[PDB]
Amino acid sequence: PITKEEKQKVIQEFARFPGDTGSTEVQVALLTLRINRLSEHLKVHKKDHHSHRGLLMMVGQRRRLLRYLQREDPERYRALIEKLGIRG
Amino acid sequence: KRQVASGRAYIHASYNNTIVTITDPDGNPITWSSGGVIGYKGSRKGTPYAAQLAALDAAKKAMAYGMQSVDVIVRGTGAGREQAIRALQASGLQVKSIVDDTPVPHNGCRPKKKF
Amino acid sequence: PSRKAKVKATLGEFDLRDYRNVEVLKRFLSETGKILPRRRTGLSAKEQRILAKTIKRARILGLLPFTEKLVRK
RNA sequence: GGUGAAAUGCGCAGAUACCGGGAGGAACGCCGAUGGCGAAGGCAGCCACCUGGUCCACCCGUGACGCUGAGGCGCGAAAGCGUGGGGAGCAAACCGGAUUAGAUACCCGGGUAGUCCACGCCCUAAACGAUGCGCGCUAGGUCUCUGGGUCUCCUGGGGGCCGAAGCUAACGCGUUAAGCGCGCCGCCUGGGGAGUACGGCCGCAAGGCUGAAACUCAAAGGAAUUGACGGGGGCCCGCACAAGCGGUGGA
Ligand SMILES: [Mg+2]
Ligand SMILES: [Mg+2]
Ligand SMILES: [Mg+2]
Ligand SMILES: [Mg+2]
Ligand SMILES: [Mg+2]
Ligand SMILES: [Mg+2]
Ligand SMILES: [Mg+2]
Ligand SMILES: [Mg+2]
Ligand SMILES: [Mg+2]
Ligand SMILES: [Mg+2]
Ligand SMILES: [Mg+2]
Ligand SMILES: [Mg+2]
Ligand SMILES: [Mg+2]
Ligand SMILES: [Mg+2]
Ligand SMILES: [Mg+2]
Ligand SMILES: [Mg+2]
Ligand SMILES: [Mg+2]
Ligand SMILES: [Mg+2]
Repeated sequence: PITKEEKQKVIQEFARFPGDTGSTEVQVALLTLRINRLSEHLKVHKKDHHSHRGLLMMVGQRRRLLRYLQREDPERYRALIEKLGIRG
Repeated sequence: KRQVASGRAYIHASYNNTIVTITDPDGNPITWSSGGVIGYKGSRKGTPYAAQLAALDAAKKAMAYGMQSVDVIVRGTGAGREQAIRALQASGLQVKSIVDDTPVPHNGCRPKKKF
Repeated sequence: PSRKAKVKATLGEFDLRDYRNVEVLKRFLSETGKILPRRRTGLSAKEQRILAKTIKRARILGLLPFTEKLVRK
């Protein structure tokens, strides 16, 4: 799955100051990581529809924090959507 | 034929019948008998007085080979199940140990309609 | 009343996950290999959901029997 | 063997019962609980692995980012189709035997589909708490699963039963609301005709979705009450039956 230290990575590699356990960006990330161990886990286990759920409540949950950032600051967005390289 | 001291008693109690095959400490069919061999023809066969009877005519073919001791085994819950068990303590045969070992799935085969 | 004695008091302490503790885990079966009904054992809501996947372990490793036959006793 | 009783059926090419070995398929006994989890269909033998949801604690972080959703997208038991495997046991259709006035059934002995795996379809249901989805407020009592604490008790999240206030046609609901209010959704508008027809839409097909009218009837309904009634039960009595005596029916 994931452990603390790989998490740690994405956290501090992203936080807008040190101990920002969660800003917006942090979370837009953490999911990105989780979605992605999930895209795979599914990309072979095609018959696990059950977890496909959790994926989408996550595909989802991201897309709001997305817009939230599009609204309260569009630069810190431009920077968060290159730094993870999404849309598509 | 041969002679055998210790031998073991198998009892199979259904509903339409009750069957006693008696054997030797391996499990080899010395003499066997059920109610339908006693003279009973249809639903007659399952009576507790038929089970008492098979465990006579089977235990009588078995003293014919000089039977001394028995251990008993029983397969089922059926009409006169223990009526044969008693019918053996009552025939003139040391009843060693008495054991039940009924076929008990751990849920494999879907039984017929008639559950 | 089935008021003999449950097996929770008839022992010092032990672990419910040590599969091969077969001195103890023999007194959690019957005169069949059947895992004793929770009323006989007197185990918690957790406890006999643990002792469940225990004697299902210590069975495959032969130690504890799947079933027996029966002593008329 | 089978049944109310029996025959079709299997056995003197050796059946059943009985011991030892072997293959193969399908499910998972006891723990199994009024118990758990999940959005729903749904899920329990055991092991590991890849994962989803979720609760508790400390209140550390950003700082209203939140709710609901027409259409679109995905999941959706069972049967059903399609190509290919698999087929023990069960078992529509079907083959017989029995019952009955007749039995295309209830009962019995075989039997293909199929249930099983795959991969794509099918996309319905008494899919049911027949209660769409979030938040705020309103006596409590016991029970039960699961968390945290100074664990005689306190306090979170669940599943049940009884009850305040209040609602309700009544039943019953009852801090798991059918109580008191806010948001949004979909849905109803008298019974039959009818889940049909017309049209479009989806599928290979079986069919589904959306979904009327003409005409005809004064109803169709919902809970609830007193009875009557049951091849429903519980409890009493009469020469009602049995235990006994004597007759008719025949002359
Ligand atoms: Mg064998
Ligand atoms: Mg259900
Ligand atoms: Mg804080
Ligand atoms: Mg601040
Ligand atoms: Mg929504
Ligand atoms: Mg199916
Ligand atoms: Mg095939
Ligand atoms: Mg049949
Ligand atoms: Mg098929
Ligand atoms: Mg399939
Ligand atoms: Mg389907
Ligand atoms: Mg329909
Ligand atoms: Mg619903
Ligand atoms: Mg509660
Ligand atoms: Mg009241
Ligand atoms: Mg109540
Ligand atoms: Mg009308
Ligand atoms: Mg009389």
